[PDB]
Amino acid sequence: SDPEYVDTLFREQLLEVVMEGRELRKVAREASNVINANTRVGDVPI
Amino acid sequence: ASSTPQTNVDSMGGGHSYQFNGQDLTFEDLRDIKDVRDSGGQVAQLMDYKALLNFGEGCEIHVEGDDETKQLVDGEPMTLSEWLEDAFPHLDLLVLDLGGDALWYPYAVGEIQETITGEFKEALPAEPWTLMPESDAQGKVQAWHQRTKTHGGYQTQTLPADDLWHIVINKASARDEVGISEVLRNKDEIQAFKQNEAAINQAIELHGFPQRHVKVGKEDGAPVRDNDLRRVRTIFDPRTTDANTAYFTGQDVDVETLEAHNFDYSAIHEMDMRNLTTALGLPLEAGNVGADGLGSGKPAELRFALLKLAIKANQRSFSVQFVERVMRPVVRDYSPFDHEADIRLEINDPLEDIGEVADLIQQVGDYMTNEQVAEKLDLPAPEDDEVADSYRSPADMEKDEAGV
Amino acid sequence: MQLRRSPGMRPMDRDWHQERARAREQAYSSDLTSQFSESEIVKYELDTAQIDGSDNPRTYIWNRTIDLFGMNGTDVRELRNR
Ligand SMILES: [Mg+2]
Ligand SMILES: [Mg+2]
Repeated sequence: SDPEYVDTLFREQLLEVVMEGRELRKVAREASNVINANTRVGDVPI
Repeated sequence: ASSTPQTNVDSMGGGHSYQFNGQDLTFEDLRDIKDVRDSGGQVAQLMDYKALLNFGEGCEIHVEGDDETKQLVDGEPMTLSEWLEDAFPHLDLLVLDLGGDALWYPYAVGEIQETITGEFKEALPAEPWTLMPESDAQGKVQAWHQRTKTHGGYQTQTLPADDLWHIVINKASARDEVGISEVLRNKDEIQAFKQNEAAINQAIELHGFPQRHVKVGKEDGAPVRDNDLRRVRTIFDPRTTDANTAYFTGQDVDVETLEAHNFDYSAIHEMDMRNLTTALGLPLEAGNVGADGLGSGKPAELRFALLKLAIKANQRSFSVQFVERVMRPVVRDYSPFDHEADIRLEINDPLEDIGEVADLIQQVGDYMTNEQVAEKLDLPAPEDDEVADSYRSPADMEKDEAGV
Repeated sequence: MQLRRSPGMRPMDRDWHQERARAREQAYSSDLTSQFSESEIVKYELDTAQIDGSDNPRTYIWNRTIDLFGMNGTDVRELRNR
């Protein structure tokens, strides 16, 4: 690494954050029966 | 006279911010100190050395008339010193943490905590950059305002001065109970050091090393364009050149050199380190820089005396407040002993030479009780009071008793 | 794939911030063509920086020809009534 700009003390530095985008709701692992399969194809008997 | 102060003090107004709290500094200034501490490099290390000199050698608890305090605490005898040593078992660590914090920040600050059963647990330090005091017109702290990071952003709360305690090493005046950050006080000196260090580092990159300058074409001759230079660049490329590469050319190619352009970066480094160490009150020798002439004789005696004096002043300032505002309340509230007893907390001298003390004991031991010798030598006093209190050596008393 | 010059990456480049800060500090007007290279205007998206000379300290520092009173080098935005 070789940064072109140094950072000074007492937070006189550049504003150094990123604002997040929209985040979607994640539930499928909780809201369904999860099978951790041994094979990429397979069968559930009914 | 009078039972209350009748002189006023410079006070509040929030340094002329608004919705007034603290005195002349904010949670942002506190977090600026936090960054100088956590950001590492030479500045952080120097202030860490300052903490280690003032507080790193550990402590000893004293009580005057400790023998008079002998009491059954839980069907078992203790003195007040013995109770305090059991109440504060890891005091060497706590002293270094609080003392270090009180050099960085305006104050060290913390709680007293109890076991579930309601006996004393510990004095618990709080994160000093999270807390600021609210004070009344007499200058004393009445409440503490806190804010802290959480997953949901900042959380804020206010606490009474009743159950917190705090310690200030760097007072503005003897009546100041808010204190000064030595880091904010020296902000310009610290920033000047950082700027000059960055300047030297970049100057070494540009000027500390030679660079190859190939000039192409005859002077006042045919011009050479960028695409033409790209073919020449391919030949003299430092990527593919090696130490003993040799070059063959026509007369109209010149391998010039930008020489390394001498400047005394060592002298600028020594100047920077002198400025910073003097500003932080450290000796220059702490910065891995040595001055000429100052390393010997009375010039050394003076600077190392000044350092030891500064340490003793910080140590006593800390010791007095720790006894008065942490120990005495704990003795009062959780101990069967008298809280008005003459408790003391000495903090060890970091630059004491036991080889020098040994010479002193040989020269003038004839005037010291065995307890005084054991204290200077940093050992337990003898288990038998008559030999502890006597002046001649315990080994000399033993070899004489062996003659009886 | 993204490169440091690619349009969606510019806000992550420290240098894009630092050079836009420079451009605001060195300008005297919103007239970029006079004051900067075509390369700088493109590389740093200077059309979108609020360049107008209001952030240049020399807009506010006094620089009179004759200086009997030590007035030169004073900055109006540092006075009592500013
Ligand atoms: Mg199948
Ligand atoms: Mg021609």
